[PDB]
Amino acid sequence: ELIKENMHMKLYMEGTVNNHHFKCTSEGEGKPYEGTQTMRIKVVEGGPLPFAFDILATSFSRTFINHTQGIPDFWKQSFPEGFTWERVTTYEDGGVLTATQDTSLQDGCLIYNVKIRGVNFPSNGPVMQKKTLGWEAATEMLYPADGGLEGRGDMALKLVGGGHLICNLKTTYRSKNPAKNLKMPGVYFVDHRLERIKEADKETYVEQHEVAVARYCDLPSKL
Repeated sequence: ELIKENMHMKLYMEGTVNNHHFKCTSEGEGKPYEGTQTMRIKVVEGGPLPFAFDILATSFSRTFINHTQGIPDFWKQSFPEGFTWERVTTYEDGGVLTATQDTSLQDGCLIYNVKIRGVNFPSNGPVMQKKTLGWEAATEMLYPADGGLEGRGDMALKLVGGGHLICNLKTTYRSKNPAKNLKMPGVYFVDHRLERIKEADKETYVEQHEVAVARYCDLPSKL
């Protein structure tokens, strides 16, 4: 198909966090139908970054979600034309990271272009102090709205010394491919496990893995 059992990806990212401008690039592969992917990321401008790379983790891939139980795949269906997402992640200690993403498909490779802005991360907080240790697993809730698809869910950031810092993610997915052509779903969920596999040179190079599965709630129902 357009989306094969193996796919490669390329990414370009520019952003500014607390006044600090940077750029990243990356390349990866995955198995979109098994819901796995790996990305290898390099900071190419503004490095070393004065903030925890972890806050950028979710901005580097919706085509690699394994859809079970017959749930329509909002993302795989949007090709050839692809899709976009817009997100705001709000941290419980004041930090706000907004990101915009275009996903395209050209010459068989998925291309990601990302623009990011973070503001008000507190100076003595663990993001700017670089006292984080990656993300816990998480569940996302998805539902249709105003001609696109909305996601919601909290994530938990692990800290040095133990403990967690929580953020809430609000995401709008919009297909560039005309609505009538995609067969939407109702409410469903996607479980994610995003793990850092390697880093080098104070997070100038980072390798990430994600596995992701879309499913319904399996709990019995009285209705």
